[PDB]
Amino acid sequence: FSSLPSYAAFATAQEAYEQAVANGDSEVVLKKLKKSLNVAKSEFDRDAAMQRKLEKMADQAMTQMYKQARSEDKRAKVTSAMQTMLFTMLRKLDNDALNNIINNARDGCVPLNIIPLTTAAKLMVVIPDYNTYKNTCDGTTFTYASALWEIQQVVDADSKIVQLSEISMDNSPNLAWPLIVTALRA
Amino acid sequence: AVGACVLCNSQTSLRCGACIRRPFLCCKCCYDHVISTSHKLVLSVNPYVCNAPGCDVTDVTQLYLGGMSYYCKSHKPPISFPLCANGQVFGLYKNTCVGSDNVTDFNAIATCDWTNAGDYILANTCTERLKLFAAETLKATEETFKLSYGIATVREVLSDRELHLSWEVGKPRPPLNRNYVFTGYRVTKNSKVQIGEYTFEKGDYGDAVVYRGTTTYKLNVGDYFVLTSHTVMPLSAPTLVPQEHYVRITGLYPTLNISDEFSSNVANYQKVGMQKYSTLQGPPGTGKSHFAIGLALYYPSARIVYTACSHAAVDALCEKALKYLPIDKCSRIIPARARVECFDKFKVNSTLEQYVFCTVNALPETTADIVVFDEISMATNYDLSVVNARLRAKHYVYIGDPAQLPAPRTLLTKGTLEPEYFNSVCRLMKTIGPDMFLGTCRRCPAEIVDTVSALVYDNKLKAHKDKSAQCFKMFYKGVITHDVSSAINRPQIGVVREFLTRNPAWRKAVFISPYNSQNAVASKILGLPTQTVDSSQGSEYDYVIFTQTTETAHSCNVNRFNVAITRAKVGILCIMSDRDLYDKLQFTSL
Amino acid sequence: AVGACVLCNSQTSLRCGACIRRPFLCCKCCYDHVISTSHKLVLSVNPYVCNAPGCDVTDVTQLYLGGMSYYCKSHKPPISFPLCANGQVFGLYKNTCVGSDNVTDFNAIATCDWTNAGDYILANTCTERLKLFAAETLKATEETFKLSYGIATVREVLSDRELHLSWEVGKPRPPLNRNYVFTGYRVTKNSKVQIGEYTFEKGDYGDAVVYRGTTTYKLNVGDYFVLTSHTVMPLSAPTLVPQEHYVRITGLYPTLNISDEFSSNVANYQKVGMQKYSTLQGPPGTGKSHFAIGLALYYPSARIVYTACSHAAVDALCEKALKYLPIDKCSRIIPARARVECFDKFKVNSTLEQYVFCTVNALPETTADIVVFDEISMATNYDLSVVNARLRAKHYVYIGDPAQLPAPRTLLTKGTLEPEYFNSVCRLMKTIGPDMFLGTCRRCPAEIVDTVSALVYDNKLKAHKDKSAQCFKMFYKGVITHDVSSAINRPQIGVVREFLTRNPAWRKAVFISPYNSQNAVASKILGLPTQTVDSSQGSEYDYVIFTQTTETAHSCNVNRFNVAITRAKVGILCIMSDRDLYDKLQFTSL
Amino acid sequence: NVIPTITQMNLKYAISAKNRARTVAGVSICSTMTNRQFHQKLLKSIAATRGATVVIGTSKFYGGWHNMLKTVYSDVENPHLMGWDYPKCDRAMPNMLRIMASLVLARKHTTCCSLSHRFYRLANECAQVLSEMVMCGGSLYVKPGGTSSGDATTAYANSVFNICQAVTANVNALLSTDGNKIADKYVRNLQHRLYECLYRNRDVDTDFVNEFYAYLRKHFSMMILSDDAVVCFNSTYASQGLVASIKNFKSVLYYQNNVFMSEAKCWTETDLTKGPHEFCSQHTMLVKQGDDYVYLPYPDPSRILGAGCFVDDIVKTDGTLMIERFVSLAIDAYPLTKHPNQEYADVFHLYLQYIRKLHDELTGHMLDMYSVMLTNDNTSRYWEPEFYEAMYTPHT
RNA sequence: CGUAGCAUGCUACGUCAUUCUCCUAAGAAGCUACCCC
RNA sequence: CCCAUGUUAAUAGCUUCUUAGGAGAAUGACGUAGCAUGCUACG
Ligand SMILES: Nc1ncnc2c1ncn2[C@@H]1O[C@H](COP(=O)(O)OP(=O)(O)O)[C@@H](O)[C@H]1O
Ligand SMILES: Nc1ncnc2c1ncn2[C@@H]1O[C@H](COP(=O)(O)OP(=O)(O)O)[C@@H](O)[C@H]1O
Ligand SMILES: [Mg+2]
Ligand SMILES: [Mg+2]
Ligand SMILES: [Zn+2]
Ligand SMILES: [Zn+2]
Ligand SMILES: [Zn+2]
Ligand SMILES: [Zn+2]
Ligand SMILES: [Zn+2]
Ligand SMILES: [Zn+2]
Repeated sequence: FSSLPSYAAFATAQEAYEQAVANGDSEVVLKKLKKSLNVAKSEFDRDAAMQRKLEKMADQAMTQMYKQARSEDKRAKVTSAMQTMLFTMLRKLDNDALNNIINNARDGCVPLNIIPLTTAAKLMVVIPDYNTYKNTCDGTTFTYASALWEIQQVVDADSKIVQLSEISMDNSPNLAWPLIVTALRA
Repeated sequence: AVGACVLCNSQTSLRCGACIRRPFLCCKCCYDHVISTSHKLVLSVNPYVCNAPGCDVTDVTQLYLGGMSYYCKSHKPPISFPLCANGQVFGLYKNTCVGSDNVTDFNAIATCDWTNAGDYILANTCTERLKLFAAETLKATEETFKLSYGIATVREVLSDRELHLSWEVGKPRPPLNRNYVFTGYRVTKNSKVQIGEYTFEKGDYGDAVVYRGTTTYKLNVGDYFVLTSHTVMPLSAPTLVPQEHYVRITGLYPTLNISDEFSSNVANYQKVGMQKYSTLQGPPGTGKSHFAIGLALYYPSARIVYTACSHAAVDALCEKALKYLPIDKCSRIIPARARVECFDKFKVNSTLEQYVFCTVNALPETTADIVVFDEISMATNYDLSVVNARLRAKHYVYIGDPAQLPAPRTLLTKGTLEPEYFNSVCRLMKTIGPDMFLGTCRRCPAEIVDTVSALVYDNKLKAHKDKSAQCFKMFYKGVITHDVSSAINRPQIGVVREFLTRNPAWRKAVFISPYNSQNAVASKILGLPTQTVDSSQGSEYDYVIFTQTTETAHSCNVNRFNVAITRAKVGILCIMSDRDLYDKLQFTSL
Repeated sequence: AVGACVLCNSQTSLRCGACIRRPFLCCKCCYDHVISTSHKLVLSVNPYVCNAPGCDVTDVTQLYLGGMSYYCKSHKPPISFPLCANGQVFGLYKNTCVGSDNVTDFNAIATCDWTNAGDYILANTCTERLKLFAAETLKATEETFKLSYGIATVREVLSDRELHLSWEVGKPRPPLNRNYVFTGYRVTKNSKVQIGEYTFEKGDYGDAVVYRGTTTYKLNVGDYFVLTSHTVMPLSAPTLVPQEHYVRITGLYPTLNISDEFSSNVANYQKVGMQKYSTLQGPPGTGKSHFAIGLALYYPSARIVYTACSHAAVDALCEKALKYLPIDKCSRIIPARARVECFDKFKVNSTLEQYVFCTVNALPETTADIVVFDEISMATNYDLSVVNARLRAKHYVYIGDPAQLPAPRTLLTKGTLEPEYFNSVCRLMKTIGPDMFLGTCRRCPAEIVDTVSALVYDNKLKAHKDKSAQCFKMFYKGVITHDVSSAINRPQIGVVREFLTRNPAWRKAVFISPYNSQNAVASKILGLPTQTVDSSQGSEYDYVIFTQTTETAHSCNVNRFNVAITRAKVGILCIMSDRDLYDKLQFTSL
Repeated sequence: NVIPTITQMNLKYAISAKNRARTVAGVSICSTMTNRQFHQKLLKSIAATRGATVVIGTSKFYGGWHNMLKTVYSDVENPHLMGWDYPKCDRAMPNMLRIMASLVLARKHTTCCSLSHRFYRLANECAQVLSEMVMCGGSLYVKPGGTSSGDATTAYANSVFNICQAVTANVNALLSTDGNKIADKYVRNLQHRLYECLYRNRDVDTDFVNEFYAYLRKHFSMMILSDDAVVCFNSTYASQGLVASIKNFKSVLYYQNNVFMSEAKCWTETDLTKGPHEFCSQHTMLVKQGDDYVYLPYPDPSRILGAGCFVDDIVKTDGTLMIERFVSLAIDAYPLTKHPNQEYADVFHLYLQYIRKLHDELTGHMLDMYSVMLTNDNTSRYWEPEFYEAMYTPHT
């Protein structure tokens, strides 16, 4: 704006016109300097409007560039997090029995609903009340999915460990119900 | 994608895209770099190209930002801002880019093609970030030069293992050795699938190639092999961690009275316990590697990673450890490929063990105690950055000798490298002196060490041995073959095979000739165990048969000859070609 | 940021920024404060400065609001409103700011520099909010005075633990003791990183400093240590919770027939159960701390937090509890730093236990039952506010004696503090009398308590003991050293080391001299367990060796001498300096 | 390809009239990001066409309810309004009808994609909506069927299912008549051709399908919002049995939806000057606006008070922040003004007086907190009934 | 009477400032339908 | 001349507010073309 020479031309037109008015210059010279003041004001105003629109455009584009940089920086973070989750879930895979059943399959395609059922090392039974607990995992060992499981832990709703000797019919109401019982494959 | 400038470490989002390695640059640094060199392509979060589809103008000196895109002057929108302006180039964090006056070194590093010795000495006297960037772009240039090799189309299949090949004319044929791999292609007008990874060896007789493939597909005439290139990944860790002296030994627990032979090294063990990192320089065969073994013994409560640049060097380190260190804490990690023969006596590929041995490139990302880098002269700043990025540790020892032969640096061809610019650690050794220093040869007899004290080593050795009269010289020339630019001397091999009987104690001698093709040839005619000079330098043998093939710049370098001869534990017969080199040492005449 | 006025508790958003502690102020109060004192900087939600960039005028008496910013008269916009106007200063909630006439006390508190006794007595007779504000700004002034200490640059490293230092001239050198910490700096033309936190001790011989560092970095010549200051955080809770008498005991369940020795204290236990808070004043060694132990026994169903200002005082409380209370419900919480030696016999750092012992500053934010504050005289209103902010409880007991030595108050140097202005609780004790009172010494023999009844205590003690003939006096002067303005008397230490044998029962005696440097010196020459007088006052010993170093205003205060002598369970030898103080007590002559 | 897709099940937190927990199934972005792309053109063409049977996207404001209720009465003979309600609609819907909905909603792709592309889109919809893995509180279960309430095409798939049940009830009612009692000789021929086109004819018969669909839109004019239906069925035809009464819908829901729609929750209005009893949970009443009579939708006048007194977030308790919330509630509850009952009518004046008091106390607090009132305060129309009455006028 | 020049007034077009209206995009906050009776 | 201390979905509708762009209108300043009137030089 003020850095442009059009502002300087406006300033010198103003100076010349003010000097002519102070000196009481003739009407023809005063009209010529009024024309100079007008054309300087118009040119400088055009320059100022163009400069303002230029600054608006530049700070719109830098805003867009900040937004795109943030987007491309979030994409890389999500890709890294997704690869981390996939490789950790790979690390948890029980690569002996799972590989055995896959190499035992027809084309190597086993339905997903039997991938845990034959390879999962941990079995979380969830039991809503004592009447079911008597008929599903009574004792320290029970049979489910044609394999023998042994109780390792029994927790209640608020995750406070309950020993297996406290699950009795008379002691049933005092327990915090459904009991997540975690067992291991044997 | 934002980051830090590789010249002033300011926040920025520009990348000078004309560079092969594509480094970040601050705004002021990017302007000073694109104003001077021919680098005229800047990548912001989206590339600076004329977004008008009917244009191809990429130079950042004339591109104008309009709306939300960029245009040349011809497609300039009514409202537009010039990018290259008032000493800067428009980009993110424009107001906080502190400029730097070090743009000349960065221009010279990113512009030069790594051919003359000036580029390398510029790559070792610059700042830390410039050190890393120069090493990374040097590795990238090596990879791209590897990419420019020819394509090997077969002509016929000689046997199930023997193949007859022909390389495409117009591009130089890569030499045949175990390092270079190829991917095969089967063109049947469709289905150009990778048929396997093949490693090639020159045959015993005739223009024949013995191939070893990952796959077992039968080769046909139409299959052609193309060399594979490895994408060099960027590095972050500094070349040297900042030294921080400690008042007392930390992270270590010394053991009283470890042994009697390690008596003179106790003070140096305490010094290594003191400093954060330390350097040990000594003449060859002076216990530098065995010092690291005694260092492991002196601090038995330290999970030590021995790592080395070479392969047989780390294997010899494993052998020395098995000689001294208790076996059942040592492991030797080999890579997944492992196309070269490793040392199979420790529990292979056991990262969790206490005494872990590895090559630099195969190091696993781990925490550790004191880590010993072996043969620093063989390694470049890429290797030091890798070992300092993958192994986070509480003590670093760097052992090696500047007088030995350095890394190959295949790009370098004109001029010779001074020792002190081999890498950062060798510069440390030749600037302020080694932190520990021990020179007296416990390896070689008196005559060989006397000759090597008349050689490049200005006479300083005081070796504790006597003349065993087991050092022999020859002079005859021999014939050159120039197989793949790796010469083979058949009559010299024939004379060695002739000798071979008159002194039966040399039937267990080990063959030494750099010349990998001649090294492979020696495995057939006489069948002695053999080793090239570069994969040597860290092992030793009782009897050594050294054969100088050609009077070239390669096998007449004084460092290479010295490191070839000084592996002789009890004796060496060297058959020489150069009159001056043969006359410069004092063995028997023959 | 809105809040409540610290003078009238009206809603407001002004902060008189010239104050070091930056308190909130209502509009009328802010005008009355900036019109009188030199406080001419008011912070609203944005600071009242001339927002014209070419100006620096900050006084609120002449600033005019225009548009959405503020300007001076020179950059005044065409439309502007004067801020300081018609008895108010413009700010939020302008119509609901009820003024206050207490602005004189607030002016005097926030203006005075905490040097004369008038400021302190103004800090204890004002309102509650003014009490809190005065204590907080006093702590802030102490911190800023701590910040004005010198910088210790080393000259050479004597040993792995011994260092030779030099303090920067022009600022007074801080004294060397365990409380003051330093941060080290390594200036190598770059990378001014905190190299560690170091605590310094004066050496046994010579101008030497023994340093103990968190880090193990080896010191070099260029490293310099700078004292660290703690940012004093604002407090909210009142100094004293409002008393509310109860008709019957609530939150407690008394136990019949607790013991026979606690028989006379049953009524006081019931009184503590009755009131919300209560105060117990008694002469030293009259069971005041042991009363709290019997109080814990009398209400075994009460989660009791014992807290104390000192460290060895709370340790002696722990020891008394272990003597009487059952052990496996008591814990002793030490801070994360814990640079001073604590008492390690209870389960350390167990907040969840029933009988929790702690220092005031290390208290955890918790609910509790009846909480016993020990040695209230040692604590200031900041401590009472802290203990009343972190521990929410149903009964409060404050036990301690106004006659003992108060908090140090290092800022105070001219004039002497009357006892009744020590803090709020001591003012409560000396205004309306203690809620419980018991005077008869169960600690000291007859002669010492008779002397202390001839001392500051106007004769009231009726101690139940007889003259054990174990109280001894000396008169000789000794030599002064003035190490760090903490004097050491080497010949007096030598005479004590001389004595030491003629009466072997004093080889388990405990050394008493305030004089922390002399206390550290006593640990070397004769090796007796030692304790300064201030970290005393709550513990007791069978034989006490007390050494008066210098006839200064510090170690001749009658309170300090009384609290030093009255720790003698069976006997004390005091070597005196002042003729009048020595003649004022009746021990053996020697 | 096929992308199996976990969908989480969360519990909705919103005001409701009965204590059973409501669950909403959040479908993973891997399925939404393609279902939107495949279906968006149709799902925007349906929600931008006014005056059809699937009225989704016809605003109930701006005289839009009266246009709905006049495009229902599409010149039927002796109208009676009927409404049904599928019990457990989004859980007991058989898998076959979900496949049917996803086919009729994907018949438009006759040109853009090939056949196998359409089939793999059908398999992806039936693996990411119909029979998927439901993550229900830290555990993957298998959902046996029934549409999840959270995919891209939920309300429109339910609309297609609803029209399928309506037409199936009509087909059953037209077939199951005695045949010799159907005196209207055109209708008997229609039944005799309906049986042939159903069972004795393997390929389509577009002449007869067009004739029967014209029959349905002449005597069974319908209005659908995803399961909320209003039917304007001719009374004489229902009494004779030539059109689906309620009992036919009970039978059709019995043998096709596997539930029992008890006749205590499907209403029938024998008049028209009172409108449908309950459509879209907003009752309908006939008011006099300007010079003419228009239908107005008014909500259950207790739900508005329940939305006022209870707020799901504690910052909405403050009141003076939320005037732009009571404005919306008053807009929704304005038609209670003209209800003949008075205690209903007082709710709108309660909200008006409460907005006025809220703004009075807001300017009180913004005159105490600052020192100057707001400059351009434009809340003087929210407490005037003229704004809310303009909200239900046919101009815009 | 005409040409050239000057002054004044009146129309057409361009630049700037202010106001008003409409739409399109983007964003933020909220409600209802949904869910159950 | 010095001594205490660190804890919760999809779709749809609607209301309000902000920003950006476009279009149109109105008023005013300023500038270039056209029209008219008047003054001067020349024919
Ligand atoms: N103090 C010693 N006593 C006995 N043998 C030694 C001693 N010092 C070194 N040696 C021998 O010298 C050899 C030097 O080996 P090494 O350190 O591998 O040499 P370089 O470092 O040159 O490769 C070792 O094999 C070791 O047996
Ligand atoms: N009734 C009593 N019977 C026996 N000993 C008592 C009795 N009262 C007090 N004492 C003894 O007097 C000492 C006073 O200790 P303490 O309360 O710590 O004194 P102070 O409060 O002055 O620090 C206790 O150690 C206790 O053994
Ligand atoms: Mg070695
Ligand atoms: Mg006490
Ligand atoms: Zn570049
Ligand atoms: Zn830079
Ligand atoms: Zn272009
Ligand atoms: Zn102030
Ligand atoms: Zn006030
Ligand atoms: Zn100013």
